[PDB]
Amino acid sequence: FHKIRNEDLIFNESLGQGTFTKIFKGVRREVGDYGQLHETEVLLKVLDKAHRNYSESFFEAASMMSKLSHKHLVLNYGVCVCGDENILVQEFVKFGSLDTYLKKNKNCINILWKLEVAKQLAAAMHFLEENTLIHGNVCAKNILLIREEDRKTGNPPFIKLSDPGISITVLPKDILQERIPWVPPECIENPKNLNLATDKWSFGTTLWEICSGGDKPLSALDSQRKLQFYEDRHQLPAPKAAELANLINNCMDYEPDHRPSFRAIIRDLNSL
Ligand SMILES: NC(=O)Nc1sc(-c2ccccc2)cc1C(N)=O
Repeated sequence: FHKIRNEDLIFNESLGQGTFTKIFKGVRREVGDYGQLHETEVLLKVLDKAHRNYSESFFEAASMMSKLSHKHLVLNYGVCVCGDENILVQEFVKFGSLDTYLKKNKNCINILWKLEVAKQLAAAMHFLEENTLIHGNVCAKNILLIREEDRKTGNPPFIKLSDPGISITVLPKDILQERIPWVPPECIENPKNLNLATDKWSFGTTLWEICSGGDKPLSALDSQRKLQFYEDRHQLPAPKAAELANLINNCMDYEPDHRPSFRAIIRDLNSL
């Protein structure tokens, strides 16, 4: 990672929290192309000092997103490790994360919007699958809306996939259980089972989010009941707008080897 000096970063408003992290809008002072000075809006992701022992996994998550370059993958600008800080500096996305956007805009998001976003997410995941690169935490909170839909210009929405955060392979078991049904059953059984098939299951859960207007699947179940949901081999209920429910369930296959390739997922989406 490129090293960014603390003196070149300004922290502004809080944008929320992730697992052992706090996120802020900020400004980065930098020399850009042609030697021009810029004050660039950035996303500042800060690892909690209490959890500094996760720094390796924290940065490895972002390293994963920068191994490859792709129009649907969030840009990392660098890191700031001055003083006692562990900070990831990323591109700032004006419209924020997709979970919040879905909850706030539930009434004006139709089937075609959901289908377009699903196709773009599947394109990003196909690129990762072709590169045999595991993401490990696909969810609407890790999808960023770059551009809103604009029917006046026919322009679709445009999304990017953000980094997965600290890996489920090192997180405490209680956090993994609270992350059911994004974390697949085989990873509840053994977090070292993390594999490309993991991301197919979590993609299914994320499509359910996209189709459910901000709702979180199984939110009414406490951790013990989420575990039993997997033990009883249940599937999620179909979203009220159920156009993608069969795809969701085919992706959330309890047999990892039976989950469809992202090429097949894309073909299915294109058939609708
Ligand atoms: N890369 C990036 O910008 N990530 C962003 S921006 C954002 C946001 C923006 C405006 C109002 C409220 C929240 C949230 C998050 C996130 N969860 O990552």
